[PDB]
Amino acid sequence: ADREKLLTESGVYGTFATFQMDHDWWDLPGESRVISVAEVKGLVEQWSGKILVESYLLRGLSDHADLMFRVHARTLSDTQQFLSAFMGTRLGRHLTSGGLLHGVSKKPTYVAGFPESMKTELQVNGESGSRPYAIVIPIKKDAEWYALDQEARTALMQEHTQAALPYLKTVKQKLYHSTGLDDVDFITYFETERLEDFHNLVRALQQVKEFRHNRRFGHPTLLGTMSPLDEILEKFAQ
Amino acid sequence: ADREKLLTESGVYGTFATFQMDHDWWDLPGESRVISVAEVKGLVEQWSGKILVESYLLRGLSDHADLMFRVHARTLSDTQQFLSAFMGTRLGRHLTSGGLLHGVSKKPTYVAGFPESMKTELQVNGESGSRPYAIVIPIKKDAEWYALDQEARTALMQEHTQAALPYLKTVKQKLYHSTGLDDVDFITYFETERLEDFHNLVRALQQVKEFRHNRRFGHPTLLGTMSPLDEILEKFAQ
Amino acid sequence: REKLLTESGVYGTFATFQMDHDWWDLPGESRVISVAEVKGLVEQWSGKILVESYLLRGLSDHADLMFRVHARTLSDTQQFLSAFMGTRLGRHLTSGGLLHGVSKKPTYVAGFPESMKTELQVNGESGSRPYAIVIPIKKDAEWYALDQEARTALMQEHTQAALPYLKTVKQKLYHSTGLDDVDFITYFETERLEDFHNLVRALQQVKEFRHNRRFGHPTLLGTMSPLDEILEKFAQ
Amino acid sequence: REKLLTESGVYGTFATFQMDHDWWDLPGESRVISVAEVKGLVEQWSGKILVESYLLRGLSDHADLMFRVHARTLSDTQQFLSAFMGTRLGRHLTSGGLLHGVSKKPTYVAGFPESMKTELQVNGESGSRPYAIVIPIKKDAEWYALDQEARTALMQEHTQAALPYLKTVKQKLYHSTGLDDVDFITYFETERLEDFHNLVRALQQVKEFRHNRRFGHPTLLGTMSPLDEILEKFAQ
Amino acid sequence: DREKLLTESGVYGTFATFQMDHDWWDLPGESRVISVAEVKGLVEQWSGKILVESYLLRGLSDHADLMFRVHARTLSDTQQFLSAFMGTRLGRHLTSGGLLHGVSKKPTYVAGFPESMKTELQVNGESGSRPYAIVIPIKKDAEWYALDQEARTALMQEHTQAALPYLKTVKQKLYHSTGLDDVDFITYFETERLEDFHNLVRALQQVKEFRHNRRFGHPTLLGTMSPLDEILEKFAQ
Ligand code: HEM
Ligand code: HEM
Ligand code: HEM
Ligand code: HEM
Ligand code: HEM
Repeated sequence: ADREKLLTESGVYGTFATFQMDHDWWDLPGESRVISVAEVKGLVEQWSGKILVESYLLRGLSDHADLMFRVHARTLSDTQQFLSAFMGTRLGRHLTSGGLLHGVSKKPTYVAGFPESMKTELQVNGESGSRPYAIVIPIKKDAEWYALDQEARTALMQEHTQAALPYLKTVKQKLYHSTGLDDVDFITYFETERLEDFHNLVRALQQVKEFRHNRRFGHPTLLGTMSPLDEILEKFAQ
Repeated sequence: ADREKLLTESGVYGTFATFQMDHDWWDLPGESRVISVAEVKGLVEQWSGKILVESYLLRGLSDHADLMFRVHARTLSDTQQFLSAFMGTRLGRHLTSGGLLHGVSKKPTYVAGFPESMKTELQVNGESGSRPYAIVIPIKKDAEWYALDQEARTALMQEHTQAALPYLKTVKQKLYHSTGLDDVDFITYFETERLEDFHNLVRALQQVKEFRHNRRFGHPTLLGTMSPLDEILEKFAQ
Repeated sequence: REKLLTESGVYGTFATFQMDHDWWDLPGESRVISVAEVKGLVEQWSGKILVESYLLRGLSDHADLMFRVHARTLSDTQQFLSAFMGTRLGRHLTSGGLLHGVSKKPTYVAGFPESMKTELQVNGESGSRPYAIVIPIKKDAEWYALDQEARTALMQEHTQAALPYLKTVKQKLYHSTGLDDVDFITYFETERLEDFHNLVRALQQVKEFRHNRRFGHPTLLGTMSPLDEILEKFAQ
Repeated sequence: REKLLTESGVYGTFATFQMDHDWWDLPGESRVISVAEVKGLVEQWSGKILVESYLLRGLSDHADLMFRVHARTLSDTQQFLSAFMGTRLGRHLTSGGLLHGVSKKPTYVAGFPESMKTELQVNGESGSRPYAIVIPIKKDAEWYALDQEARTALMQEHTQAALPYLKTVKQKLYHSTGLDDVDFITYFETERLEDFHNLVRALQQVKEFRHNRRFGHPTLLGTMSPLDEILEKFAQ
Repeated sequence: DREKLLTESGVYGTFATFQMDHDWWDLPGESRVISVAEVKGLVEQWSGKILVESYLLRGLSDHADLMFRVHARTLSDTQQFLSAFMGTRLGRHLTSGGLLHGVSKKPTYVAGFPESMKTELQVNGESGSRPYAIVIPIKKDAEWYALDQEARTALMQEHTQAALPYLKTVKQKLYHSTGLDDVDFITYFETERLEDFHNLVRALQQVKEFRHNRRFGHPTLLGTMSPLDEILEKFAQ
């Protein structure tokens, strides 16, 4: 019910955690693993009041990673507890952590200075689909970007928004402000049924003048499929 | 029969996976190894209906690698399943991944604006030989490249193509558009019986003005021999 | 404790550790005895150094524990850290970070206008169990070429944009050149991260930010809880 | 053999290996049997390739042994190297870098003065068990942008600075572009490392050096000796 | 003699760092104490051709426990010693963590300095017991080597000028390392007061030479100087 209270509202932290599965996990008998999966489900369900957790299968799409959590929380302290709890699970004890990025979502900064025609197009909701592809791209702006005045950056971001608009219907997007919580300024999240559209989306943004201000683009670029936690861990049950 | 329908048609994703074999693999008794090899062979044959898998021996040609998969599929979802099954396999659980790159094939962008004399020579298929050397080079363009207009880049790529033409008869080439699926913009793939030609090919392309725009060239530069999957896995028995 | 967190000439070390998998393969009572060994080690050193504990687990990747050790002589800090890694607990820890930084009298403060000076004597965030952020910084070559005046001016614009955060963000600077691969170690306590997030974005606008060659890497983030509260979470 | 160390069209492969900890857990007798397997494999391949060995243990970090393998085709080098790492000894070896480079007939020497051409025909240093250095090199985009005359002139300046070291430093160059991540592989033999050192700083003065985008990384240093004596030293 | 390696030129200097495995603590204490005794002798057995000094980097430098500063007239001898050491039972529980060689030479630019500066330079420095020790590798940019002998000489005089007030509290040593590894220089320092050593470096960050340092540190090795036995004693129980 309060699902969207975290996915859209501001002041909401957003955390990306990646995990890789150890070798010993398959030494466990199939029965012992199926049980282990249930412990996680409950931990998530027990935490379903304070946070929100969505899972993605990165195995075979992203290098050196199997599982990613997108955890929403009113405070990062709560996410700290959950991740510690998750890694304390018998399943989690057979997981080696592989990267962690936090980012708080905020109300738009440059959109207000856009054309009223452009503002409208942005209210085109996007792509709402079941089990879509998911992409995560961290970004760091160069010192030059921050030196610019508010009007200049606003105009640059209008050029940014303009090139992306014809992909709004097929590519969902969300932005996390990450500066000061790690080594990145932004975390970008995307959902798509057609990866070819998302690709064309990116080269289209390679055309704008904004791209040259990106000191860091990707590294790592997390690609994966979106699916309920049960089916992912089920694939780990064999 | 259904084979060439993927290697030439557009919309076909192409995935490159590299693996290295652990030390613990040789601690395993031979009997355990022969079964592990057998588990892999059938699984590949089991997946021969939805995708295409070719194997390459990087052992002794590429550092920290023994095996490379060139997997073609209309959807990355299928490739994700295959790779996940493969790395869960008893052989695969003794494999460490060493890079993973996706790239969708596309309809040529600059060829249409070429001289008709150049277009024709490009339609020359190339040299078809058995068990050739294979090189894979990922490439990332600098921010300047994407800033240029359609005419400048086109002229640059004609200068590119021009230097490459005398190698068409001895070097097969194919290009995958990779931006947004990982940390690279392109994936280049080559087959040749003559490595000395491939070398001369590259320095010839080092002279052109396009080359200076490659922020990343190689890293890693994958070299290997092309051969059936059985023969590679055969070497891990004994 | 005030002698070490305030005075100059007091070194500050930042040790980061991550726990092994096979630590959880150890029987539950062994972890208890292990934890009990560490407290006695810190206690025997309390008369020479000051050890503060942090919990990076679930906030800072490839990290579980962080120490902030203060000592007027770095030798004392060396004996301790080798001993901690010698302890049964420490033999199951892969250290992944170690930064030293001495404290010194302010360089560019006296040059500042005294309106700003008085605002720097203003208390600051006095919180309990707050978030903690450690950022290492390396200046470029151009920075050190600039004369004192040109640099003192740049730190004025620096101190300026930071003033609205002084009450919600605690700060401490460690001079770290020639002890590791960074020039400065910045340490911050705060109950509000969005506040601290603002402080950085605000500081990104000054021209002094241009002269930061290495910014972050790694950017450590965790909660500042007492030692026992972190070690009790380990035995389970 | 000498038809391979000098003729053009000859591929040259550099393989580095590090010895595991588990190898020394093995009793001495178990190793000697393993050593014997390698000797035969080399002799079995002595028809299609040529193999020279180097002791990097204690001179280059994270390395004990290096192979310099000459062959007209890399496939043969591939078979040998794949077989070698399958050897009982090779199953206790972790691979540590691999660089190929085909030898070709000189490009710029022809445009040199005959006074310089002659001095280059001075064979070099022939010594027993000399030091050996291997340096991979990548040229910047600017170098390849130059037309044929400047590079020719630049390499004449290169050759000029190197001449007083010909009698004490043997050298050979491999064209490596397209087979890995480097453009060239340089190989040197010298009884006097101090000579080789003075040689390198002498070449740091020329205008060519600035066009070297990548210089070394890794820089392989080692001693040259028969394969038997190296492997024997890995015994007991 | 004893002194022929710490001052003379043509003497190679090698820096080897090692980290201690986890399996080392699986061994019973006495078995380790014996291993310590084995190492002591190997050093003394080699005490004729080379010189070995040891440093504790455990808890001061990341990912390192022990460092050797080995001086030898030939690198071949140092190669043998390290191979024996890493083959030693203690050494089989050691993982190597970086290796840099550098030959000491007679000064290149000092001759062109004022004798007022030369005199102050003849002050050897501070000889103290168990001082801190710092190792900083350095690589100069291509621009530096493009400069003529006079400019570089003047730049190095500016370097020397800034360092002088630290001569009495900071010992300095320079190794010419180009061609033996991936660095051009290796710098070694001893001081009882690290606070002095810090001020020394930012003072040297002001000069125009510093911008020519393509690589400065990476890694920057810090540690304590002490006899090999007392260091190894800590690796026993
Ligand atoms: C349909 C796709 C997209 C749309 C509609 C879009 C639109 C926008 C808009 C309106 C903003 C302003 C938000 C604000 O006021 O702070 C923004 C910010 C941003 N976007 Fe996107 N964008 C899209 C795709 C992308 C992609 C593909 C990337 C990176 C791979 C990206 C990275 C960023 C970053 C880093 C910012 C913050 C810029 C800054 O404030 O410095 N966006 N985008
Ligand atoms: C050997 C024969 C080769 C031929 C016939 C050839 C031809 C071409 C042609 C016609 C294009 C235009 C693509 C389009 O129109 O959309 C192209 C693109 C490209 N080629 Fe090649 N090429 C060859 C070798 C190579 C090599 C050796 C490399 C790199 C080592 C390379 C790297 C690339 C890259 C990165 C592009 C992407 C163009 C872009 O950035 O937009 N090619 N090639
Ligand atoms: C409430 C927040 C902050 C306050 C009140 C503050 C204030 C100051 C002041 C007054 C100085 C001058 C030191 C002196 O005179 O010796 C200084 C130095 C410095 N600060 Fe901050 N600052 C704040 C936040 C930050 C942050 C967030 C960072 C980095 C992410 C930072 C990095 C530095 C650095 C690198 C220096 C020394 C630069 C140099 O000497 O070259 N500060 N700060
Ligand atoms: C006694 C010492 C040396 C001699 C006699 C020597 C001589 C030569 C000559 C004559 C050439 C040009 C041959 C041709 O392509 O026609 C050459 C090429 C080259 N040398 Fe050396 N050289 C010496 C030292 C070095 C060293 C120390 C290095 C690097 C560490 C080096 C790196 C190279 C490279 C990268 C090229 C080819 C560059 C290009 O073709 O773009 N050389 N050498
Ligand atoms: C502490 C007292 C120091 C003194 C008295 C001193 C003095 C000198 C002198 C006289 C030379 C000339 C060498 C020659 O003639 O060949 C020299 C070279 C050099 N020193 Fe120092 N120095 C000191 C500290 C340092 C420090 C702290 C560093 C680096 C962190 C350093 C790095 C270097 C380098 C890289 C060179 C060789 C530069 C080149 O030839 O390109 N020195 N030093």
